[PDB]
Amino acid sequence: SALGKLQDVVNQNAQALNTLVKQLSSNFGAISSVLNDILSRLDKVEAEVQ
Amino acid sequence: SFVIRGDEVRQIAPGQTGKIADYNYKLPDDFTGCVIAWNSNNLDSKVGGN
Repeated sequence: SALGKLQDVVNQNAQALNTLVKQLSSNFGAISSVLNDILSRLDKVEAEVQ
Repeated sequence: SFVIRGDEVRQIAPGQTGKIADYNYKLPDDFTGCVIAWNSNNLDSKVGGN
């Protein structure tokens, strides 16, 4: 527990980089978060909106 | 310039799919322009069918 200042710097960079990856699973209001799922399910002019 | 039945006019638009759109006359996604249509039954129909 003495080395908490270095462990904190390891943990913050790992927790930021995992949060960046989990944001790929998010919809942001799109019909799906999987990019090929949109393109397989929707007509090309609407797929560009999603 | 061309002739079609009144039901088919909806296919004359950018990003459409259908028999007229895909096998007779296709418009691009960046189409900058106007689509003008009018009834021609008086010129283009004939007795027993034209």
